[PDB]
Order: sequence, then C-alpha cells, then structure tokens
Amino acid sequence: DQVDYMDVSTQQVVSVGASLIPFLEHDDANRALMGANMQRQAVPTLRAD
Amino acid sequence: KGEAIGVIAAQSIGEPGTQLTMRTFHIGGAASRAAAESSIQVKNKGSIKLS
Repeated sequence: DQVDYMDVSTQQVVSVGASLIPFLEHDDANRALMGANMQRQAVPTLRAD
Repeated sequence: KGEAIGVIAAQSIGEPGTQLTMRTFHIGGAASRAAAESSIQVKNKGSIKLS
C-alpha cells in the first residue's frame, strides 16, 4: 500500500543505441558502451541482412 | 662504460604507473579492498620478541 507510481518499461533507462543490443544485462558496462559506440560506425553493404 | 643508466632508470620507474593507469578498466570498476584484520595469528613455533 505504500507504492505511489511504477515504471512503464524495463528499457526506459537506456538510450536507443544501448537498447539495440541483445542480452545487455549479461555484459559489462564498459563493453556495453564500446558496443554501442562501434555499432554506429558500420558502413552499409551491397545487400542488407 | 658509456651506458646512460639515468634514462634507463627513469623509464623503468615511469612505465608501470602509466601502464597500470591505462589498464584499470579491465576489472570493470570493481573495488580493491581487503577487510582490516583485528588480531595477530602466528604460524610457526618459536619465541616472540617486541621492539
């Protein structure tokens, strides 16, 4: 009975690039940051997959 | 004769500090702490001397 509010989603804490990583909770935070940074430097290829 | 030992010693002292400073994120930011002991526990037979 003490509770007033509640969160809406489990992903309302991370950003978009960090929320695009699967199995984030099993990764070290530094590795999560490194993956998020490297994920946005990927050049598009001939055929998307 | 002719060995510049001063530069060698300066590099030898300086290198580990920079290296270990740059190698600190491997543990992931964990704390380095050992619980402070509250007693003395000898391990071998012998006499005890106080100074």
